[PDB]
Amino acid sequence: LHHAVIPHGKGGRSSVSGIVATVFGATGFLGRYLVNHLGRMGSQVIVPYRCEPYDTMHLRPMGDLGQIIFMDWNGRDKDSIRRAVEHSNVVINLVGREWETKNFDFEDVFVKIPQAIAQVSKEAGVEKFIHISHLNADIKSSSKYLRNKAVGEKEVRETFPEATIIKPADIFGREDRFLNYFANIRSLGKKTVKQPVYIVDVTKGIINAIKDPDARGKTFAFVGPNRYLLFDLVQYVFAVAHRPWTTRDKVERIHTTDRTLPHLPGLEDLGVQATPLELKAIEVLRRHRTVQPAKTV
Amino acid sequence: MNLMITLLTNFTLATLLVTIAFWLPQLNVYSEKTSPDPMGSARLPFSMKFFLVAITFLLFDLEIALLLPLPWASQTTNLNTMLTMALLLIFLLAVSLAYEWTQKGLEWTE
Ligand SMILES: NC(=O)C1=CN([C@@H]2O[C@H](COP(=O)(O)OP(=O)(O)OC[C@H]3O[C@@H](n4cnc5c(N)ncnc54)[C@H](OP(=O)(O)O)[C@@H]3O)[C@@H](O)[C@H]2O)C=CC1
Repeated sequence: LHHAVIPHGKGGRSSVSGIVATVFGATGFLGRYLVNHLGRMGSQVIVPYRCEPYDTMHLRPMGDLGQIIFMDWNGRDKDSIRRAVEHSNVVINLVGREWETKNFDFEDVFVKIPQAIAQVSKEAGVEKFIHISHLNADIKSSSKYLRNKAVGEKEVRETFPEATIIKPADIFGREDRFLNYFANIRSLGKKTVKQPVYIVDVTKGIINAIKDPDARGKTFAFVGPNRYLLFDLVQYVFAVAHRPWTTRDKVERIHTTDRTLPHLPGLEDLGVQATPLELKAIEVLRRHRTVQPAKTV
Repeated sequence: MNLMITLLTNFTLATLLVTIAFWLPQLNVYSEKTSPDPMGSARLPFSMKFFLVAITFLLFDLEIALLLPLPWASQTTNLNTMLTMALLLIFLLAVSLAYEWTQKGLEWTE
């Protein structure tokens, strides 16, 4: 263990955490709060960005001087990935799209980019890897999202055998596409059952998967405390928000019930207590509003 | 007919500029912002003085509504009566302003 990567300090901003992290997909919704939580410990956080450097401004107050290194990367360029991961001791993958674009489909985003990141991270000697799949990833699933994400989970497992794959159910926060989707929809009620998980709980889970040495080669399923139906959840979101872009793949995933996987460990096996929706839903939906809580199952 | 075509063209150009001014920066996919004044949460305090200047405007505007046909009124064959009633209307506007003065009506918006 190198001398510069021994932890020092009281775990604050100006400390050294010993985590040298590369966070792919950090310019989005999970990478925002993950780079916040890594930078408040004093971690060297490499943020490979694909977008305009204007869109990485909000990440810059999140750490101390020199602690975030922004560098360019293309997903179809293995040289840029090796140029980004060859100094890390943990790699976090957060590349995702709710929609398939002209240059990238669900296959390239969920299979080719994670497998190339995991393979180049294997041949660069990175000790830990954290892959972020979805809870409802299935080969025979109705949505192309979850099909390619189950295939990418399989490939990340087979090409980086000590990867820590984490399954969130449906993450809610201020910048989500779950509660803000339901609040701006003004699609229907079915027998779909969900248990959403709060983003700070997911982020503390990813930190505790970085730090715990027993999380290598495991698979985690991050779910919230309360299973809800779809209809009473959507009416609760319309009720808290004081209310009377979409695609068919998103609608088929909203109507996908959140599966229960008790054989996989969760937040409570990482020391994270899942915050319920009834503490944070007003924090999410206070922006939308110009209340009896929802029924559980 | 030409007047209505002109008004309709002006309204159409104004509506088109407003529609472009509300839709062209909404083409951007900038960011959805979270957590979107001197007085914080008080009600609006009613100022009597602003109501008084609005009512004084309305009454003097009615006196002006009486005053408007004078460029046609000078053309009459009863000029003594016309001149007397014209000076009498402007004098009644002056008496209304003088009474507004002398009863502290024009105070702190003088
Ligand atoms: N509720 C949720 O969001 C859930 C998410 N997940 C998974 O978590 C991860 C992150 O999700 P989330 O933050 O919410 O989604 P976002 O869309 O907000 O973030 C995706 C990130 O990946 C980047 N990215 C996307 N496509 C590409 C590409 N082709 N090449 C390079 N970079 C790319 C984006 O950068 P840029 O802006 O520059 O394009 C952004 O940094 C994904 O793997 C997703 O599958 C799992 C369960 C639930």
